[PDB]
Amino acid sequence: GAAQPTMSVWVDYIFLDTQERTRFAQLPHEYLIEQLQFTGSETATPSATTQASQNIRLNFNHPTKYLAWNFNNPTNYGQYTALANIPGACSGAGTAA
Amino acid sequence: TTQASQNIRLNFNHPTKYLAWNFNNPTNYGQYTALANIPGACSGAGTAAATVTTPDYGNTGTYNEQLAVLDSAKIQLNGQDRFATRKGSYFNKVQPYQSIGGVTPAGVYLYSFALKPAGRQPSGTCNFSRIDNATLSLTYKTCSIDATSPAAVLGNTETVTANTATLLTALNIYAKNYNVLRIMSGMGGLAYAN
Amino acid sequence: RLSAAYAIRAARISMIPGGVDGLVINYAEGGEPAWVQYPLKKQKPLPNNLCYTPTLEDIARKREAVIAKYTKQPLETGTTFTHVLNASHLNEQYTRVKKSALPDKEFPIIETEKYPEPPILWETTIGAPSRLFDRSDGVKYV
Amino acid sequence: SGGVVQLISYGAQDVYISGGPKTIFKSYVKKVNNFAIDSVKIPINGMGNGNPSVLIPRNGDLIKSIRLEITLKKGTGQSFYPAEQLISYLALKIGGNIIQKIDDFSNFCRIRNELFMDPDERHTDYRVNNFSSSDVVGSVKYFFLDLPLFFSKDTSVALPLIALQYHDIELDFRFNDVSTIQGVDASYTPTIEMYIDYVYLEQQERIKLVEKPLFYNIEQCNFYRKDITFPALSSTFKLDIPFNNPSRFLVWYFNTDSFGIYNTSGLYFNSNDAAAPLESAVMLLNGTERFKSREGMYFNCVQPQQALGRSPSSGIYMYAFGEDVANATSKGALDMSRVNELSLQLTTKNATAANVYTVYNPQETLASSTSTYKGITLFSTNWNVLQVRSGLGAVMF
Amino acid sequence: VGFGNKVSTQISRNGDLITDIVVEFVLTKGGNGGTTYYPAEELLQDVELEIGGQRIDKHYNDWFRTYDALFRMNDDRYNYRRMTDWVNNELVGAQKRFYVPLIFFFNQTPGLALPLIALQYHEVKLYFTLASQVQGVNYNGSSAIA
Amino acid sequence: VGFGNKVSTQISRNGDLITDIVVEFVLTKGGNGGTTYYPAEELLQDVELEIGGQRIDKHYNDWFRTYDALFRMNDDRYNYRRMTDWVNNELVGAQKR
Amino acid sequence: PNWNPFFNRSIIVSGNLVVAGGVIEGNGGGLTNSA
Amino acid sequence: PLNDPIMIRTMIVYGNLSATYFTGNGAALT
Amino acid sequence: PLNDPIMIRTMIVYGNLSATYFTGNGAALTQ
Amino acid sequence: GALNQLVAVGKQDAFITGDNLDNSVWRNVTKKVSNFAMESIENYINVNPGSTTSIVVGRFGDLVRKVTLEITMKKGSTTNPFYPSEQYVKYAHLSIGGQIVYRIDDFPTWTRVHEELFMDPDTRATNQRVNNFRPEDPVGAIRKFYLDIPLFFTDDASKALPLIALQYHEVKLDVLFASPGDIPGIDASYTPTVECYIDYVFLDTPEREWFARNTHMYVIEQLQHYNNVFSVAAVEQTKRLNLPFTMPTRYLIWLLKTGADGVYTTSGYPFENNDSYAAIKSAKLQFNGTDRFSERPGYYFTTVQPQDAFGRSPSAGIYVYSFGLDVTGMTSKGALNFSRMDNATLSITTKAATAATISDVYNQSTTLASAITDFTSIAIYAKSFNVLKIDYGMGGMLFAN
Amino acid sequence: GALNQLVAVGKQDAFITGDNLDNSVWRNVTKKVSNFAMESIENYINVNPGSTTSIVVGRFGDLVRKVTLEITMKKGSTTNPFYPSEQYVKYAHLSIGGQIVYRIDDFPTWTRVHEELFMDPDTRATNQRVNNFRPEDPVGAIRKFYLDIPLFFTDDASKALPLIALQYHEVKLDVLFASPGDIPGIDASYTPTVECYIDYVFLDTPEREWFARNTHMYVIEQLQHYNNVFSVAAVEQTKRLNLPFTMPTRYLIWLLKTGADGVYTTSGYPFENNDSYAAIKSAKLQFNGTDRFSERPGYYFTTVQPQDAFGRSPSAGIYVYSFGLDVTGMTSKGALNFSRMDNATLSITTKAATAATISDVYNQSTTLASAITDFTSIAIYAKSFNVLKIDYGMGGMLFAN
Repeated sequence: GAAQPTMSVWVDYIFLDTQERTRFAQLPHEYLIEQLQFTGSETATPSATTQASQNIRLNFNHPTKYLAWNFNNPTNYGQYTALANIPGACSGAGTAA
Repeated sequence: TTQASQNIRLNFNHPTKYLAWNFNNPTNYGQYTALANIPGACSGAGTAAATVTTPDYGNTGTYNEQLAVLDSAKIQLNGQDRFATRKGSYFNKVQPYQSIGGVTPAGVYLYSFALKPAGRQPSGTCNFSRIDNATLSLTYKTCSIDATSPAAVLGNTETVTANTATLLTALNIYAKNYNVLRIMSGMGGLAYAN
Repeated sequence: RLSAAYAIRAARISMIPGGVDGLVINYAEGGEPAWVQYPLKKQKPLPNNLCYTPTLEDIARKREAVIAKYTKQPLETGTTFTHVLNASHLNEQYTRVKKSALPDKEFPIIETEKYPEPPILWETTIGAPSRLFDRSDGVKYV
Repeated sequence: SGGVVQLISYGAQDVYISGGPKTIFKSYVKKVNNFAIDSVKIPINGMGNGNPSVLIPRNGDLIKSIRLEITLKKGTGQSFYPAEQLISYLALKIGGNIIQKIDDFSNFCRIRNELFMDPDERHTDYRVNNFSSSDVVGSVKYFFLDLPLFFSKDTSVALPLIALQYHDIELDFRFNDVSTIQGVDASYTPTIEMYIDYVYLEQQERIKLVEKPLFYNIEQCNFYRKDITFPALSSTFKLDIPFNNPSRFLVWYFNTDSFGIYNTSGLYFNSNDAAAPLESAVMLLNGTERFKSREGMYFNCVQPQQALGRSPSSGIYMYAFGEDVANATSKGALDMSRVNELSLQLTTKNATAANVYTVYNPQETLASSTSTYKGITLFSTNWNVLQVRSGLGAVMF
Repeated sequence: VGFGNKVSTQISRNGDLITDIVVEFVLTKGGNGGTTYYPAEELLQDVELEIGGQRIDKHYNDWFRTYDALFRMNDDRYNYRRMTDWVNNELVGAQKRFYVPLIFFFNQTPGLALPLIALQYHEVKLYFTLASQVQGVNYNGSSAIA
Repeated sequence: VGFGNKVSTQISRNGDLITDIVVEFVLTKGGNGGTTYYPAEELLQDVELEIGGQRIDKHYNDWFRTYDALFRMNDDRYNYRRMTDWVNNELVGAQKR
Repeated sequence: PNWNPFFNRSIIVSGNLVVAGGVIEGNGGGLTNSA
Repeated sequence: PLNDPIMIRTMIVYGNLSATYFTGNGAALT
Repeated sequence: PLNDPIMIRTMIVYGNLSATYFTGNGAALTQ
Repeated sequence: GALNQLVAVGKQDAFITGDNLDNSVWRNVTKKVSNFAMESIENYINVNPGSTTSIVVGRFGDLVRKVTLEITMKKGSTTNPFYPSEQYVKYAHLSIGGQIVYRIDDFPTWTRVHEELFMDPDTRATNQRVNNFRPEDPVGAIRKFYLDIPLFFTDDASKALPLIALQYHEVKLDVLFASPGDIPGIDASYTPTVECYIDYVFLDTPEREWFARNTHMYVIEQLQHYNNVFSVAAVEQTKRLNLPFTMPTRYLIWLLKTGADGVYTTSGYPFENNDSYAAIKSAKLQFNGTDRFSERPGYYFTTVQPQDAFGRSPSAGIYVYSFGLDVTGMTSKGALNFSRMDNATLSITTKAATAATISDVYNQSTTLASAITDFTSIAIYAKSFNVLKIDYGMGGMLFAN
Repeated sequence: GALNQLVAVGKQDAFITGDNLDNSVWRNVTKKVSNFAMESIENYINVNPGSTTSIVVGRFGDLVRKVTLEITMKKGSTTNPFYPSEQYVKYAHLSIGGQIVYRIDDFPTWTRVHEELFMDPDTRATNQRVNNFRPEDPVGAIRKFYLDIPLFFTDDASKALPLIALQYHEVKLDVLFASPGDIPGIDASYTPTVECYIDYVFLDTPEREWFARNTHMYVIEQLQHYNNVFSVAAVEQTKRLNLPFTMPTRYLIWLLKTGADGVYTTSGYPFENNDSYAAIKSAKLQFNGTDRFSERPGYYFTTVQPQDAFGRSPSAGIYVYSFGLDVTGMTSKGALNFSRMDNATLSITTKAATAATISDVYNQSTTLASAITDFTSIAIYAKSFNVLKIDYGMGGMLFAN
């Protein structure tokens, strides 16, 4: 019985005065702007006795400000860490359930 | 079991204001709709003596779409549709609403080429002297409802009607034309004839 | 297998069309010099006949002329008033014309729009692949 | 010395048929201007509302093909070409002006594909429109229906979208409720998503492509249906042909109340002409006969065997006006704007007993015909000209 | 499209001018005769006209009812009732195709027809607000009709 | 509009410059308190910007979570979650914009 | 029309043969059909 | 191909049949 | 050579079927 | 996306990218052909009492491309017939101006070869649909079959008989129907009705005048037939068969038959792809005592040569070897001139006729079913080149044979 | 009758009809080619150690167009072997002048893909008749198999190896045959007999002399091969596969195999067309960190990409993406230059191993039978362009890689 979402996009528009509108409309412009580069990959995460190594090949271009990364359990949006029987770390944590 | 289609070939000429048509039971003048055991529609209607084969004549005309026999129609000119398919309820209500401004009873249909077909000043036309062929494509309702049961006649969907609609065996398509009457030296006649 | 000594006799007895001229014929018995060809006659009139009928582009032109004629002119005039009074008028015009003479050219919606701002070439770009600059693949080993 | 002998075995007989500069072992090449192709996933408007349509976004210079991805499930019903039967209508319009209109879509697609597709494309068509019988009930798979649009027949008549700068291209189409299919599998809202294949050209081709006017000699599809009450006796139907544009072939058949069934057999793919409804047909031009009436089997297999090579299932009948109906080049056509009267006379077969193997005469068909048949349909594929000038595209006639 | 939803449409430039626009609905009556009162007009609540994104005006649910009761007259008003309601004592389960003509400045007379041929740089569209509760179709008073 | 569907919006040039875009989603939960985690954020899993037929940028489900988890800070990030999650132990049937 | 109608002769099967409906024939075979 | 041996609604065979296993109801000779 | 058969997997037929004689291991249902 | 493919380019692309001229696959370079009409004019056929009937092609058009020979017959037995329309026809001789120019001898044999060699699955299956009728229909059912006669001019419209250019004489073909009651096995004492429908092309005056008046020379194919007795024994016997053929040929086909039915293998059935039912072990061609190639196995001629020549391999019993690299198109690409070589020979080695119950106890590679001893003859077909000259209203062959 | 359509014309017709110039359907123009002969010449194999076989192509003619590898084997067991003629071959490396110019690595895999992807029914059925021994024949039967080597010059005669133009160095093919008992699974330990037959074209003197002396640049295809170890699990795994390719390619193929047999699916049998037995969920092909297209389902790549390009679609487990729009003709129509895009990566997302059987518990669209955990590798093939320059009797590659 789950419902579909309702959605719409709200855009904040900026209206300029007469004089600068001419400048923006007629003159050439260049903007120095940001992009995101992303491809997914998979880890080799061992259970016991091993600390695995993995060399992941990177496919990036242009002047990069930073590289950030995370690990997830694909079944739960945002599960960055392991689940455990401690407060806030799993369902029912702290109880026999 | 089916909503039949029927291609009615038109034999009209000249610039016209409009095409109008009805589905008539030839034995009963003005019977353009199905007859059913609902108030005012049949002889004895509402009582055990009701019969759905004889209309309550003085109230032959009705405003009940469920007794109409036309489900949808389109006019096709030289093999190409002139407008997208509209339901029978459009031609009975919507077209005369914006074109005439009056109320037309169920079973009488109008499509106009004219902005003001009720007026005498020309308001647009369609010249059927230069169109090679035109067809009025009709889709009928499935006439599966037992006319004697008002529970079904007054409670069903727009795509079905009463079994008595099958008695509407005659189709009457009319075209409202233009011509010019010329008068000269005591004699006259039409400017155009086809 | 002819020796070219029999090139004409063969052409005659077998009723081969025209003459041997312009045809290639085998010669004697060996080193088959297959290049031996009899020159074709240029004084070779075509059969004289009246097999031609009006060409199709001329018919097409006539049919278009007919379409133009009846666009403006009537098909038949009910010339019932000829010497009647002064009524050169009152002769009904008959206008339904057979299909073959009707136009089938549709409205020139391309030419009537007259957009105030004429077309511009819709160029797009993903920029230059600058990682490939000063890296020609046309350089050869020497 | 086999090849040596074959070369020594020479003479005038060889000079007439071979020789000269032309050498197949010349090892020559042809080149084309560079291009690149990708598939852009685009949304469909109005899918759950009423009549959906798409506007083609400017993600490239030419449009070469559009196909629709439909995902749905198996539910024991055993249906044929679901991807086609979920769609009832498809049209393409340039600037609001319809230039290709497909009515009775599901049967059009099946028939056009069976007539023109060869064993490899037709078999794959099956594979991407149907289910795999081996699958578990409830399984879900992707369907990829290639839309039979006039510009997808041949790379070279791809829509010059860059050249249509002022009005856009809209594809309107309609869907059947999922439950409509006689063998419907499930009350499962199918996922329906469209992909459009865009072509990128080189810049110097974009310049001359927009600057000069374009004329494309293209196909148009059309449709006429006339419902009948099918006789027990071999009477003749008078089928008018209210069409205008020049055509290379026309296809007609007697339809039933289901999808894809064009004969009385009740098997789905019917190769057996015994269940075929048509005894014979003759086409008339200006009220006069073009040929002696030929039997339904002539139009069912002999004519397409010559014109296309491929024979449809029993019940589909075709007549050609040219020499090579599958070609991208016009190879003969009849001009329906100039012939005053066009009609096709169809004489149906006489009713006989069920258990169809039993039919004895070419003139006999099943008595089941009266119940199953609802009508006669006609398709005619016509030539017209798509003109593009200064940013505006339209059909000339 | 549905009860309480907001939808919109942009007018494809199929022709040169726009005049009558008619909104149609397919709807099933959830009650018996006399339970509904212009259910097609209640369902179609607000209509907002934009030309190129600039608002020209907005019609509201209650206005439609006022205009119909205030300016539309004689045969024209009854015909309208036929276009928006059940007028023949129809019973529960009946389904009908309803039409609700719009009344913007270009919807009543051709002399004010909207000139799309001259507005190629201002796309024209309509925003619609549909009712969450329609009397006799999904609610009877405030009671939901299952 | 629906779960698993792709939709787009054409940007009407109502103004001169365009800047902040905020997408509104209306969701009704079927779970209990603490059973959701940025449900409006995972809802938009692949959003991308084109200008004139070509891609400028492309963002993903976990990029939004990674970027907010990494680059957003303060009361500002709590407010962000207020906009994308249920933060008051809301019960089955609750609906939020 | 190919493979959807019936066969001429001599079907060799490397696996099982599965039917829903009925099979119209009889002969020696596996462990049964011989008593 | 001859690698999806799945049929719907019809079958008859003239010659002999050879197989490993089998299933279905029984109306068989001997 | 296109119809004449070599079955490499399980053949399935959803309907009445016939043949002259058979030859193979038997585990049918009814007999 | 895809635009990356066009920016990341360099010299390597110079060998695949074209010039700025219109050699691209778009901006179609439209080709156009003149307007024409076609009509199927029925031909009257004179009575055919198990004898020759002449079909005369009248001047009811400019070109004729194909001849459709329609036969209506009824099944008289429970045996399923094998191409009964082709078995009923025994031969067809085509003559121009009274001179025989094309012959199909032992007609059902050549057309079954032709269908397997030239027709694709859809064309092949369709040709069967209009010539065979094999559902389990009752005895006495009547069906019409539509048999196209494979004449030299039917394959490509451009070689259609240039009849308008032959003003002084007609063109006819003599078709003989030997018997319904001999080989089909489905006779019901019923004389089949035979009708012939042929097409005509009608050209407009510009080409019609040019074509009817100018001299023409068409390169055409001719079919040559030879047969001999070909028995097989229980030992690996050989045969050395003379090949009495003339003119350049593109290929030759030879087959072994039980000329009692359309069966070329010991299986007793058509379309057998198992070489265990075919006799030829190896073969070579020889010209003037010198060998064209090392002996190749029988299976090589049934499954390998066909791949280069046709893109299609017949069933066993039909053996083909090609001289050209393309034998189905219109352009000649290699041929051997049988008019210059005086002694052409086909040398065949067979397998031993010692095997029985082939599915169980067949020997390995040197035997075949002993049923081969019921084979009687070998037929050899070849397609040769000739030239049809049309000049001043008369046509004929340049090379008489 | 038909003449009605010929005369009933107008402007709409005249626009699309042709003029009276020589481009009409008829008026057959005779086409000629130079005089040449084809011969099939036995080429004796000097190498039989049960290891790498070197087959040197003798200069027995002017051009070599096709290579046929003839292998004799016996049916080792009851189970029907699956292309035993091609499984016996492990690779074929073609070299010219000592330089390796074409590599067919993991040979049965490329030929099975080649057959299912690029060959039609008539040639697929033939290729099986001479490679895929599955009739119900007795165990121990001996058959001769005739496989082709799919080298760059065997698709069109115009690219035939111009051996006469290679006066100083020869052409040789290195074929390694896998031990008979390693993979086929159906072998009698009977050592296969291997013979090679290839054809030669003989040109007549004018062209033969010109051709041998005229330096010519041949634009040819090359086959590039990549493989790696690949495994799947009970989760929807994703992997980045490196693509170490150079030179413009028209398409790229990858397949997921259980490299024990010719099986690419969970079925465990030679062929399957049901995507539910294949373990690929979706894929995209990426270059330089930027995506040419969004992830499309595994089924999309098996059927839609090759159908749009050339009709045909392979069995499941075989996935194809085309860079151009025509990959089977000789003209290059679209290619991606792998020498200009530095980082080429194939991104594959698999289906989860969750089901026991497909017919009982197959999930909606992202799982299949756990049998997929027996997958061992993904092989990738691509066809690139290069130039074979034959100059002063020596040959080699113009572009070094």
